[PDB]
Amino acid sequence: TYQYNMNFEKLGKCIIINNKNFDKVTGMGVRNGTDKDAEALFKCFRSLGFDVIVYNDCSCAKMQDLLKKASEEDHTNAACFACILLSHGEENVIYGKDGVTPIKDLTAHFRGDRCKTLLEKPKLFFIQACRGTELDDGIQ
Amino acid sequence: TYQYNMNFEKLGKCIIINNKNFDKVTGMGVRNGTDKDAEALFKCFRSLGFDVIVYNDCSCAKMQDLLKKASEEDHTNAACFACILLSHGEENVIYGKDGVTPIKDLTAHFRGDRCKTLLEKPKLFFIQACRGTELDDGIQ
Amino acid sequence: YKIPVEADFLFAYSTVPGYYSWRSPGRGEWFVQALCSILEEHGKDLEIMQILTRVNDRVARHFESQSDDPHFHEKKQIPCVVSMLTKELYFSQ
Amino acid sequence: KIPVEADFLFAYSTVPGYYSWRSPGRGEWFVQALCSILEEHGKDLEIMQILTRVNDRVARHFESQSDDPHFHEKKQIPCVVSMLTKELYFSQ
Repeated sequence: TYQYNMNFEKLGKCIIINNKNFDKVTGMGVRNGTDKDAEALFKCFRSLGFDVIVYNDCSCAKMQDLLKKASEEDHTNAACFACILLSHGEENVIYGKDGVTPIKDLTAHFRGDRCKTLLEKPKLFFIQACRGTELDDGIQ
Repeated sequence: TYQYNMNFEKLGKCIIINNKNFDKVTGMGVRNGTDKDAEALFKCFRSLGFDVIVYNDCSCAKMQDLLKKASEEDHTNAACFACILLSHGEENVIYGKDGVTPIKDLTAHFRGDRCKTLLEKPKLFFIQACRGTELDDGIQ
Repeated sequence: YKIPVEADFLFAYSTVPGYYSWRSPGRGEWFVQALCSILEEHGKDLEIMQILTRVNDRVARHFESQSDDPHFHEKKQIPCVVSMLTKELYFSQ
Repeated sequence: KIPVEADFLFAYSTVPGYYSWRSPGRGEWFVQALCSILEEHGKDLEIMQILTRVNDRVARHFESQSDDPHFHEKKQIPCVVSMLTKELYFSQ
């Protein structure tokens, strides 16, 4: 009554976008260590039961297309969906290799009215990115 | 070890801002029903153990000042802090009777570096306001 | 042994960014009704996220707008919890 | 009838307006912590318990080092946004 039904053939798909190298046009540097992160995340998520796929150095159009397409699959026998984004970011946007795209645009594909086979099922987005340039100095 | 320490002389303070009536120049109407909401919330939170205070029809300067002042009290013997805002709103802002003030500016007074006696203690904000114009049409 | 200045905040909003927030005619705001109802039943025995997650479900299910303007008829709402908490929060024991 | 925005959860490595940190040589702080907690508890804790532990691990275990004072000894806190309507366990 109070938990999401997990009795499905599949936990679900996990898409990992691992953006390491960026076009000079964008001004952004290489993200060292991100392959190590993506690998560790791939293992954890696979270990939870997700069908994990990892896509590397995606353009903005590629990222949008991946999620659109995923949103168009039949998730009838999946409990949930996850996406993990590893990249540079600024507030409300994330970098592809060729520029920025709005985080909300990537997620909107999964909305109730647009992806009926995930209706009432969790849609999880894990987002590893800058979100502006403020530094937390800490205290005590 | 995994929960916030509740062994304090008091649960803490709960401030409720109950904005019902607005200056005509703001363009906002009376918020009917909000007295009933504030009353019910005052009882719930008193019942939980909070020292509840209810302010009514606050100007923007008032809302800022009372939160600033609250942030400057000694919370050493309190477990946590709660603030409940009831008003009109638009994205990132909340109405006082005489205009709009940024939600983040109200909450910032309670940051770690600015309210040391709430360090490592939960600062809860319950915010009941419009946050823009969009309507969820629903699905299924 | 420093703490981040933004840590240990939780924001429980009645509705997500960009969206309207509803009240039923006569009575008060949907999110408030639900919050009060779950806190009265469970405020002293559930963790704050369990409470607010139940509030999310109650607002999502129990409520749906009625209106003689088609533009405002049969709408829905979902609240939005933002957590920077570092521990579980029970209001008791 | 279900709201179109319901049943999303966003787990951000940092709060809005803020930088996100990586330790020299060993990848992002939020990722380290998320992997470490999921590997220990991904199958026995609810998603918010997990992410709350991640919040604590990032907040405590980590602190930046740097020869520029402007970047020295900084901290980070992640940010969970939940529109979920139920509890989520990865099992059963």
